[PDB]
Amino acid sequence: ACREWLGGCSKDADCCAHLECRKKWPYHCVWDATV
Repeated sequence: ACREWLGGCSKDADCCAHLECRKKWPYHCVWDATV
């Protein structure tokens, strides 16, 4: 359905959830910052 931690974010919101989009290509979802 969506990408999880270290998947492939297309949105900085969280792709799946509780995440953010890495600004480093290739963009993968990481745990926001210090969540």
